Amino acid sequence: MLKIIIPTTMLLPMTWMSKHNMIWINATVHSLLISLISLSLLNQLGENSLNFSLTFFSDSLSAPLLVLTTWLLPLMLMASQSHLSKETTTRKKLYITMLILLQLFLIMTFTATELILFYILFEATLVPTLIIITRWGNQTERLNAGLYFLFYTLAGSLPLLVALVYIQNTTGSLNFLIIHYWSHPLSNSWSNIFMWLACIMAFMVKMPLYGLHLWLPKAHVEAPIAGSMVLAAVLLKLGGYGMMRITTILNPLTNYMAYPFLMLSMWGMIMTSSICLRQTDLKSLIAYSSVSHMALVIVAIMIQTPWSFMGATALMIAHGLTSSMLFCLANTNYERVHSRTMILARGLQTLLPLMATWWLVASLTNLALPPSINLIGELFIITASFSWSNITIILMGMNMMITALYSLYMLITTQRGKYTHHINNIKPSFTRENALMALHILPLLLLTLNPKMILGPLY
Amino acid sequence: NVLQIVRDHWVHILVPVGFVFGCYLDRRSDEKLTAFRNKSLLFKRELRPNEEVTWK
Amino acid sequence: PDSWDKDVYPEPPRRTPAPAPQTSLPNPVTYLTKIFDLLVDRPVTLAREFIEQQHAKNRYYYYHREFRRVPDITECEEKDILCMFEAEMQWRRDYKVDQEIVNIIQERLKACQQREGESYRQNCAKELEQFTQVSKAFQDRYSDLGAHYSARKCLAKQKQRMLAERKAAKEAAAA
Amino acid sequence: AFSAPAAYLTHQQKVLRLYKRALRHLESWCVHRDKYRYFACLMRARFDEHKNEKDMVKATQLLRQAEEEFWYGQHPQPYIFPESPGGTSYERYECYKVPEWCLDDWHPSEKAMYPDYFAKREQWKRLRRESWEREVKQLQEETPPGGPRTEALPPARKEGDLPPLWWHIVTRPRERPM
Amino acid sequence: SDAPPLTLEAIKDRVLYVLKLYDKIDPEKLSVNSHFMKDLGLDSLDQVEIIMAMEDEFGFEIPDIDAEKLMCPQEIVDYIADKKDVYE
Amino acid sequence: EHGHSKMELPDYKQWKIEGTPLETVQEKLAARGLRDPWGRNEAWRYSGGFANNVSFVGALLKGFKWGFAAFVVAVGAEYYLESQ
Amino acid sequence: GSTFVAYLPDYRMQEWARREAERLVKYREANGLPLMESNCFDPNKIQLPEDED
Amino acid sequence: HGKRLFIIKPSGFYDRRFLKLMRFYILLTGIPVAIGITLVNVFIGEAELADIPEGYVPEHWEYFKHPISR
Ligand SMILES: CCCCCCCCCCCCCCCCC[C@@H](O)O[C@H](CO[C@H](O)CCCCCCCCCCCCCCC)COP(=O)(O)OCC[N+](C)(C)C
Ligand SMILES: CCCCCCCCCCCCCCCCC[C@@H](O)O[C@H](CO[C@H](O)CCCCCCCCCCCCCCC)COP(=O)(O)OCC[N+](C)(C)C
Ligand SMILES: CCCCCCCC/C=C\CCCCCCCC(=O)O[C@H](COC(=O)CCCCCCC/C=C/CCCCCCCC)COP(=O)(O)OCCN
Ligand SMILES: CCCCCCCCCCCC(=O)SCCNC(=O)CCNC(=O)[C@H](O)C(C)(C)COP(=O)(O)O
Repeated sequence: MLKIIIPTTMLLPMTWMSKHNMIWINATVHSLLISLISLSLLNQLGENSLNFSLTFFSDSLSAPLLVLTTWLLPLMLMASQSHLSKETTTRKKLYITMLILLQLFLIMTFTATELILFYILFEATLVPTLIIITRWGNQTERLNAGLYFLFYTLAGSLPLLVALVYIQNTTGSLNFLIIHYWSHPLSNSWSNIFMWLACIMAFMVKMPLYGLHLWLPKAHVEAPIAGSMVLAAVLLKLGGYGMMRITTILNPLTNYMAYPFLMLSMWGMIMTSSICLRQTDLKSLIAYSSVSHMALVIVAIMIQTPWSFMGATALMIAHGLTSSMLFCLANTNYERVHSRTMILARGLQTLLPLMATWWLVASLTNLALPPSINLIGELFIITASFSWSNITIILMGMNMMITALYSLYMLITTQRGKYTHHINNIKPSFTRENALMALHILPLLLLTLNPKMILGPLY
Repeated sequence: NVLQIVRDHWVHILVPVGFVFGCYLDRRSDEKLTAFRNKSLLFKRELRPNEEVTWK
Repeated sequence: PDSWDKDVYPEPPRRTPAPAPQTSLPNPVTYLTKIFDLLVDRPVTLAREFIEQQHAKNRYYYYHREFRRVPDITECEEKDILCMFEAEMQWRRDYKVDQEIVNIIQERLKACQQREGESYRQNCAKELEQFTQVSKAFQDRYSDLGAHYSARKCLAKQKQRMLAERKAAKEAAAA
Repeated sequence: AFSAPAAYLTHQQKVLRLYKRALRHLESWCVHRDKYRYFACLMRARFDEHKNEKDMVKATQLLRQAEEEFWYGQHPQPYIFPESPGGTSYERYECYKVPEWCLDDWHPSEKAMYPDYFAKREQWKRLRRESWEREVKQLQEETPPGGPRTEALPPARKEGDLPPLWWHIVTRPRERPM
Repeated sequence: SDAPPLTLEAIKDRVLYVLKLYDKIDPEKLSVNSHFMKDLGLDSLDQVEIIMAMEDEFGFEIPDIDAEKLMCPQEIVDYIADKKDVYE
Repeated sequence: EHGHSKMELPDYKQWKIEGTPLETVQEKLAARGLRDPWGRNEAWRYSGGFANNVSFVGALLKGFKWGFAAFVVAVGAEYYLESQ
Repeated sequence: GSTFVAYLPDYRMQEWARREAERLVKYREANGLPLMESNCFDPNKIQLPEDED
Repeated sequence: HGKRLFIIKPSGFYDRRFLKLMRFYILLTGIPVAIGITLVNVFIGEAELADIPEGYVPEHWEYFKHPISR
């Protein structure tokens, strides 16, 4: 695994020893090459895992997340090139350093054979994101947003640490392989109930769970474009990955303890999809859509059936790509209009036709149009839920209908109708933005050809 | 021009070097996990006449 | 074709009727399929002959991997991690092979349904019975392990099932 | 559409609007032209019998019973001209309307085609640049203190002046740009 | 479509045609600049009827606010030309 | 290529109320003391090729004559051929 | 990278499992064995606890 | 009829340029890949399943059929 970690570390001295006007080119080229190298982790086994060493191991759940993490950095650099133009070389190098450190921590987090090492890196990712949000955000609310994004996380994560060390004091190890092979049932006890809660709540808060989702709209709205991209694409999936790893020690207590979270997610997906219908801000609408999709992923993980896990993996990958694309489109509009109010700039199809095509395809993938991987994950989760209980179909279908409604509402409001007359600074789309949009969308339509790459270890 | 563009493009070589160093370190770490090489019940194999180790 | 075993994937002897033209009017199907043959099948056949000779010039082989049998999870001590690893890998391989067996039987059933046409309800009882038996066995083995399944959970399920069977048999004997 | 609206509609304007609406809806009811002409002459007669009423209270009690009767018998599916706000081709060609400022973003290779058009466009832009400076002063001096009371604009007063705020009325895209 | 690009001459001729087919006006005294209220002695009901005839003959609707201040055939022609963007 | 033929309007004196339903409309209007002023504006709808109308059943039976003739010729020829 | 992913070798052993199932089904059909067994492990090598209830 | 009018529309230069660039680069790498793939399939062919000879242990890459996969 060092053949990916070491180049990502070398990205830092290369960035800091670069010319003042070569940082973006060098960073983009070498991050793309690192993505290409990481692409060879996809050759997974039907047996246990790719156990590289005592410290790092790869799995067909970890490999798609690793590849998406490596692929996201070049897109983040391309998106950040525009709004950082008027800023000094040292500060741009610091921004690229924060992005590189975030990638390094995420890469080490997804392999992380140890649960304490996983926790340490899973919490180390917090610092670069907070600095990016509270340093290079625009509005005055960013500081407040950062505070939320901080404390919520720690409010969930501090009990987990205690639980973790407690387990190693009883089991003797926190290695995931030993934990899986030596797993034992949890008796229905108050102590075991609180151990279950301490294990679950940390990952629940970062999905986020419906009741615990307040930090996400603030953090995603006030963050710069690279921050929003990394928050929606990779950082939300840490909770799902952690739950998928940790639910192996929580059986059979998950059967009883899953009910409040299942109800919260099943009702909150409807609530947040309905919230999307009445939203005056593009970024907030995209954030609430992310909350709905992650609610579906929470349901899938809580059901803990093979089809549930496959659907959850597919949906995590598809949502990451789609939400990053949607945020990039919103930012392309914002850098022209500087308002971030959906109703202000209207009828952009007549002025930006190719960008309108990008908007249409992004809305189509968000709408879960078959045979996209978005719908593959959606349908697998829905079928698993139907087997779990036939009444889930009402909530699932209502969520599908509202999702289509708000996706097409977002498309029609911004692209169709009549152009706003007083806005005359809508310049033609740059090659950088179109390239960014294509680099988001072609991986999705190309992954629909080989779904088993993103269906997880239970395929 | 040689000795001139090197002073301007020296940084580019670093990422590739890291990839090679990581591969070397991965192999070196592999060399410390040979306690069961050619000893698993599934792959107990009798060595070829001109073979030292089943895998490296 | 020899590319697959006829016994694993059986087919009926494929009886076909003979043309019995009761009128002298030329049916366009015959002439049209002859011109299709001339304009399509021969060039494709010749291209295949070219490709097959080129393949025959370079002949090399690949092998199907053989896996030895190892002790299963029952012959494993309660904390002996190495034997548990061996048994778990063997159990996962067996699970995959069982899935493929069910796939083969389902393919048989689908082929029967399409082939027998309007009388599939009677002329596919054999495949339905085979699929029912295989489905029952597969369900008894792997129905409810859920995600995070293992050989230990399958063994516990089997032990519970056969304890229930022993209790039922003892109740029947002492009835 | 073009004319600026007033603060209120006078009684005569209300009566004339009711006359037009009732005639159009009667045409919707009376499909054939001869039947429509007969009933429209009757309708005009029924308007005319109270043309000379001097009592404003009487005239306002009238037109009210009349609009109530209209709402009762108003043909819930009246005929609409296709381009009218309820027609079947109302805003059909708005997607083809492109603003004129977009031409400023054209590539020089695009402006190499159509050189005469862009030369005339440059002339128009220069005219706008000078006329605007004249227009601001003229509007400032002509507006009453405390702000405008009606959104009606004055014409040009001198020889070389252009009507104030003329650019976006003169440079409309077209009724059917494509 | 295949609709001819109508000109000012056609609009003027068609407006005068519709007006001469209104029998409350004698055609020989009609002129392009003749006022409806005073030069021809027509009531405002006659004026709104004339507007309706123009609408039905040109296939589009004139709004009440614009229609109620069209008192000459020439300015009716001008309004139609401005609405339809006629060159000559 | 478009329709540029310099179309000239017909004479306005050509249109009359006489011989149209507008005539009986004017008659019934005069029975109560009113007149139709826009009658001649609509005379062109009853004047030229629009003067003659066809019934609904007549519209349905658009080609019954020559089709019926073809039918009778065909049936007679078939009767002559099969009687052999 | 897409071409590389397309031509990745079968380390998941899909065709291997298919061939194993094919030969196993051929063997059991030939010998009249009841295809899949309901027991995953042999019962002779499991020691149940005697109840004596 | 010389009544040709100017059509006001946004610049299509940049969209066409981006599409041409993306098509050029994707083809620049994909055409050699397609030609090579076809050439490999046509002349190299594919491995045929065979029984393992006695006393011979195959390499790990000899258990695969497609030459590119091997
Ligand atoms: C502009 C108008 C159109 C012009 C173009 C016309 C041509 C259109 C044709 C292309 C689309 C039509 C669909 C037809 C597909 C043909 C190719 C397909 O069949 O090959 C696929 C093969 O492709 C791959 O399966 C999918 C590509 C994998 C995508 C990887 C993403 C690239 C990395 C980018 C970074 C990652 C970001 C996202 C993180 C998760 C599936 O093949 P498969 O039967 O299965 O096995 C391959 C061959 N074997 C048998 C030898 C093994
Ligand atoms: C706010 C946004 C979302 C945040 C996250 C919300 C999710 C948290 C929900 C917690 C999951 C369940 C907690 C406890 C479940 C135990 C089962 C219980 O509900 O049922 C009865 C439990 O009975 C009563 O609940 C006893 C406890 C009563 C006191 C609880 C307070 C009630 C409301 C508090 C909710 C506030 C939550 C937030 C706190 C800050 C059954 O009684 P009994 O069969 O005999 O005992 C079963 C337990 N045994 C077997 C271990 C002994
Ligand atoms: C987003 C903000 C959420 C904030 C955190 C939410 C998670 C809360 C989970 C509990 C926190 C601490 C739990 C302890 C960690 C696990 C350790 C464990 O399981 O050991 C238990 C110990 O169990 C406890 O001590 C639990 C005591 C909890 C005290 C703190 C209560 C916090 C609030 C309680 C109400 C809310 C609970 C769920 C809230 C969910 C989040 C909203 C048994 O060990 P022993 O006692 O040594 O062995 C038994 C024989 N003696
Ligand atoms: C078929 C659909 C339903 C139809 C039902 C509707 C029933 C409507 C009938 C009601 C009768 C009335 O007129 S309601 C009576 C309203 N009041 C008056 O008429 C008082 C003075 N009249 C005016 O001022 C007019 O404008 C006039 C002088 C005519 C022109 O003026 P010009 O000189 O400035 O054109």
